[PDB]
Amino acid sequence: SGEGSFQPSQENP
Amino acid sequence: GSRDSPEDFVYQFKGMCYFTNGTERVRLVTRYIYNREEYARFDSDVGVYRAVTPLGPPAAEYWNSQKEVLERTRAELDTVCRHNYQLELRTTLQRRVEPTVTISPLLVCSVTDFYPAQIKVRWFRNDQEETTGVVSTPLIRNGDWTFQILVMLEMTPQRGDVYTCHVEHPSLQNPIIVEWRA
Amino acid sequence: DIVADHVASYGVNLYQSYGPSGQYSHEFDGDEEFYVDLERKETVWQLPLFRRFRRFDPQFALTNIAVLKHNLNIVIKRSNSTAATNEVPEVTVFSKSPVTLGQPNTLICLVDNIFPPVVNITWLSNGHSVTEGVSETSFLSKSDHSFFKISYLTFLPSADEIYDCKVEHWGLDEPLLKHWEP
Repeated sequence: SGEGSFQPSQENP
Repeated sequence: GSRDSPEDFVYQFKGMCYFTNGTERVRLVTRYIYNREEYARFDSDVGVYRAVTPLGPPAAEYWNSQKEVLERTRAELDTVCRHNYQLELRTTLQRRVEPTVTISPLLVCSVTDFYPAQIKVRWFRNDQEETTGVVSTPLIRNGDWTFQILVMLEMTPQRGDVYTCHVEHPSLQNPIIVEWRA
Repeated sequence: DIVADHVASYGVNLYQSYGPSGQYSHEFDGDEEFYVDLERKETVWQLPLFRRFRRFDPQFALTNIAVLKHNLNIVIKRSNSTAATNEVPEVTVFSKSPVTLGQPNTLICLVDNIFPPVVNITWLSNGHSVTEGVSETSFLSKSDHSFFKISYLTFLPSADEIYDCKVEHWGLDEPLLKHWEP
């Protein structure tokens, strides 16, 4: 089973 | 020198999980860092993104306004923290490496290559625990998933005295006892 | 700061303008489970056990880094180009196990308080360079957002050899040479 990973939010230019 | 070194702009994103009492308590904190400044974060206990420094208002505001992103982040307590804990439970949390205990000539008891971190190392003189002249190093992290700790004993050898180093560790059901006589 | 039985980083993400360069790794209770080689696009587990029972999609790491890059350029502007400040690193050298001449051992070089995360850690034997038997961890995170890194030199204790861990970092007035003898 694949390891989980936090996903970073994207800054707004 | 340091003042004329190359210019560098650094960004860091830390997705962290905090586990207590098995699976009873779980908490996550994602950290957005500029250079060494954490400017924005999400704490599952808070439930929303918060600005940590003046650099974060634009970010925390924008991210809390994205419904999907916000729900995805809250859901990481499950898709990431809880999900991965089960994986730790069948590998890391079962890793057990028994410490190698050695005594060498004031008197040093070397407790090497063990895992997990929890340990208790004590000095005894004629089966009586030493309460002074005992100095331990901090828990030493080797980086290869093993720890090390050295505990010295300041003593004035008098004849017949038997010194022993007692080590307790989760990998051992029975304490490790090593003797040393002058 | 936060107390818990276990702490994990299921996303120590790093990206910096110098290079440019990045890093992606997972840590559990202070040790590195794996890092993703961003060039070879592969996951590299740090323990045989992990390499044998767990897996991680390298793509999640690659995708995350592209996001850190996007975020960095935007924060660089929001901060009016405030560049990273070099920290002074600290070096420590010690053996993995007790030293008995002739018996295989490993010298460990701990380089702490590293920032920015760019550094050269090399080994010297009797004053000359040595690359055989040398290895090192990735950059390990710290709560104050600086890093630490550990280099290793497998060796055979002998009365004919003295070593030095040489550390080069922009924050130092000169290269650091931490000595160690059998």
